[PDB]
Amino acid sequence: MTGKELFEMWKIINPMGLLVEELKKRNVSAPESRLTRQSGGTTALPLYFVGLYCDKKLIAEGPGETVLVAEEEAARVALRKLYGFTENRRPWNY
Amino acid sequence: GYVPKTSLSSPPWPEVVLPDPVEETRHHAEVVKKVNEMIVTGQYGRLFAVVHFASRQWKVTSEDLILIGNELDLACGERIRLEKVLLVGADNFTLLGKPLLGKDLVRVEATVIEKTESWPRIIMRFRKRKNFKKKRIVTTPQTVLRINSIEIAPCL
Amino acid sequence: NCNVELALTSDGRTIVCYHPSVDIPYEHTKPIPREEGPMIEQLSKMFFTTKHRWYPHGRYHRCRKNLNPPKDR
Amino acid sequence: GGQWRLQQGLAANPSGYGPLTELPDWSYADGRPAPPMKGQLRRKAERETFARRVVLLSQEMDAGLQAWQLRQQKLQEEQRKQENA
Amino acid sequence: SSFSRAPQQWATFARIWYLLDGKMQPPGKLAAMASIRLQGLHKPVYHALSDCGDHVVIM
Amino acid sequence: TARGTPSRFLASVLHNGLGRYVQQLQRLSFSVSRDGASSRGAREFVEREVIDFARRNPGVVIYVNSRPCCVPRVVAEYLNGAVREESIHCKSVEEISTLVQKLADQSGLDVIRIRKPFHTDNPSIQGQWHPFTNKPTTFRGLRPREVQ
Amino acid sequence: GRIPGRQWIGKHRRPRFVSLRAKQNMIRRLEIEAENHYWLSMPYMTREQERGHAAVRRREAFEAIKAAATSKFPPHRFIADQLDHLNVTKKWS
Amino acid sequence: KFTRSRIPEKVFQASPEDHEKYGGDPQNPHKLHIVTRIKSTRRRPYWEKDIIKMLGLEKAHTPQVHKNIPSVNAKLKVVKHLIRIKPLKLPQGLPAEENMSNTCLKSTGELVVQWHLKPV
Amino acid sequence: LRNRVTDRYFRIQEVLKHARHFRGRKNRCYRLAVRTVIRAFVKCTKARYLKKKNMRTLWINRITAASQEHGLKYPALIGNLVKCQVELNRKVLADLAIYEPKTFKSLAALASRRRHEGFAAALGDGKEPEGIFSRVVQYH
Repeated sequence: MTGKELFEMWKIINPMGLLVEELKKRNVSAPESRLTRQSGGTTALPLYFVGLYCDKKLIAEGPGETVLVAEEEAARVALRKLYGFTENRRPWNY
Repeated sequence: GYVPKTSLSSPPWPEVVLPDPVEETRHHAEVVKKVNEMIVTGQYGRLFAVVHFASRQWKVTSEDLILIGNELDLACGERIRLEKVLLVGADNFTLLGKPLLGKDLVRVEATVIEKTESWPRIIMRFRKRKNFKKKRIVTTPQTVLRINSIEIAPCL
Repeated sequence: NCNVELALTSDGRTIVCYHPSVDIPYEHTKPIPREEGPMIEQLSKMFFTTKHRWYPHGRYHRCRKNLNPPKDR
Repeated sequence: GGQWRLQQGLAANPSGYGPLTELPDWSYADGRPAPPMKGQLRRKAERETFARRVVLLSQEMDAGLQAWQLRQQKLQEEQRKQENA
Repeated sequence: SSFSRAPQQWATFARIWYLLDGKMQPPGKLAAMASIRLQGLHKPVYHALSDCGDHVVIM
Repeated sequence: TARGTPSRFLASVLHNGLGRYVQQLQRLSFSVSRDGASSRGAREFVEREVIDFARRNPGVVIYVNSRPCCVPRVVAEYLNGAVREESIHCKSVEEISTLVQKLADQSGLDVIRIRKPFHTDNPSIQGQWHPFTNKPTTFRGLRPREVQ
Repeated sequence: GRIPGRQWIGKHRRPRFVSLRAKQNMIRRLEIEAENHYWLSMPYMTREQERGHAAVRRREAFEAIKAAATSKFPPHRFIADQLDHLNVTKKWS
Repeated sequence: KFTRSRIPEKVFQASPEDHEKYGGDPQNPHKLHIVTRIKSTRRRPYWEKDIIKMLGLEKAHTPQVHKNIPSVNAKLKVVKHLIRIKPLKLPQGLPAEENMSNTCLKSTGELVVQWHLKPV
Repeated sequence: LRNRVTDRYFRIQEVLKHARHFRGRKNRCYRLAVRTVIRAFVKCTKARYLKKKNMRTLWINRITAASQEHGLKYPALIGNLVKCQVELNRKVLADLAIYEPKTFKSLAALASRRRHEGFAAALGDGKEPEGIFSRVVQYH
């Protein structure tokens, strides 16, 4: 598993849903999506960073070719950061 | 020495004031203690390290390969403590050196995995109207190391 | 743009950089609102490129194409 | 930054003498030092040859000036011994 | 960091739109700035074979 | 040349240096000739130096035969399957010992051109550059020439 | 707008001009030259003191040259080489 | 014709101005030149090529000690524009047999019999 | 024909196997191929010096992009890093610009700070204390 990612090792669907219920377990309000940054909003090569915020502060921000994909991929980023299984994590102690 | 405001009254770039060394040593000691406390608490992610092996400088993360064009004269699978690490880094700090870092401070280690020979590399000279044509098949020796652990010590 | 905290050690032997992630505040965000000739020209105007990108290439170039390339990382 | 390095009194190139060439690039993880690189053995041999040449030429200079002084004193002594008798 | 592989690739290489105001400026300074921004030399990613350009609007 | 050759990226086999170094060779299949001056050298190697080699690495099984299919040779078979067939027609015992040690030291991956001399799979730890690392955000996120 | 025969040879040549680079290059070389004059300006010995201080070394080097030129002769011929050539037809029992 | 160039000695008869500007001492002169060929003996006459071969300077950027005696000075005078000349300073004593190994030629010019890399 | 040549097929194929990816009777006919396989092996044997040069201008282009994005220029960045005694090369600095931008952000800030510290010592040249990053490490 060294080299791979959490969500190509644990195949999920509706990651925004998983984020919503897991934050209900954490007793924090359901997060808001905001459109943090963008480019090319009216062509077929857009960029959208959609950020996931909760009570004036963010837990994630993520890219996408459209707003829905960006939001759901930022939900994946939030789930990685909440489970601590990010890209930066302390590599395994062989 | 006063000059009124014109175009060439002053250079275009903003004069930045250098604060006095009193408060600058205050700032330096403060930042250093913060970073050293982060290390003692183990608050970093993974580390990268710029490392000066064979003759070239490699940006080396943990757990990854590096190919070196010489034979190191080490039997395979052998552990090595690469000294000459000359920059280290995490997400929230980096600790670069002048020029090297401390051998008591950063620990970079690597196993010799394989010692192969490279691909057959052609050397060919030709001069026109002069019957000059010379071929040669050079094929260098190479090793491949695996960077295992870049662990860092809080001795700042 | 550059906002970091630099330092030396006491010895003057190593440098310390301190540089964390500045986050995007809540206020700095917008909310989400919820014929061959004509063919090649509208592709060109849709993708801001030119038409020679879209004109084909023969069997010979498509056969020099690699179909199973190496993959990294 | 070559002429800055020359002003400071480092060499013009960091690849010359310095800790980024005159330090052994690796050591075993247990701590045993590594056998010397042939690059560094070659440079230490070159510096052997250079120091040897400096020593040889310095002794040649000193012996040459010494022998010239000895010839001068001996000639003055001979002239005094022939003004005698 | 921590994006998936294809969203990270998209965000790394996407196309960015730059507005440049031409009042009183010389056309060669305008051209210099827009020429860099169109080749994509304002990206540390740049290579000639990567099609890494960006869009420029000179008004 | 390099364009008239398949190329590959730099590879492990099974992340071979991580936990333990797994000797990436299984077999050597020698064939030496009985009455043959061409295989005089391989004969001298089997006579002198194959015992200490088999003793030196217990991971590999070394079979030797007499009268091969055509010519005296070694066929190494590596762990990832790739079978290397090196020919020791008319070589000395010294060259045979270096060739065999090279085989037993090498991993079974090719000797085709390697594209990059370094293989990090997690390159960025502070996040790979994208056009919105350091373009500063604005008030309510307005773009230039926004009316509001 | 041309140059008549060849660009750099001949009666009319393409003009070439000196730039800041060419002047600055010439001047740093001339400053190295001035320092060369200064360090040759100050001899240690003169001819009367240097005469004879390397007679031993020069004659030693020439005996080495003379001996290595005179010691040129064919190598020795042994027996074990010729019999190792018989070792080509060796077969196992 | 183009001819082997002779030099007046009035070029070399130094100045106290120079004794300021370069670090020289007009009495108690230095022992050894350290010469370095910075330029190439191509497009130079056959006598300058050959005088470089005499001095030992076939390789560029290669310090080479020479006696400071007028014979060597004369050969250095004829190739004086292909070489960079320095004194060999000896801050400590000239090296003994114990310390022939640990030597160093610093950028400044001096040769030290104590070669260290432990930072201070 | 007492002894004539029987192995010419294999010599021919030694040229043609390197010619097989050419275009035209270069890939088929042997005269055309020989002339153009020689030129390809010569093109290789010069492309090695070329590949070193080309890499290093790619590195200069990438470091120039990132340091101009942080307010420096490439000459200022390399010159003041070598003055502050970090001996990073272009390859690592280019990978640091792409892959590790917070570290490059710090490097650009340090180059700016060293520029203005060294030039403060330059403005007050004469008897002044040595600069903070202008302190150097000299080896005995």
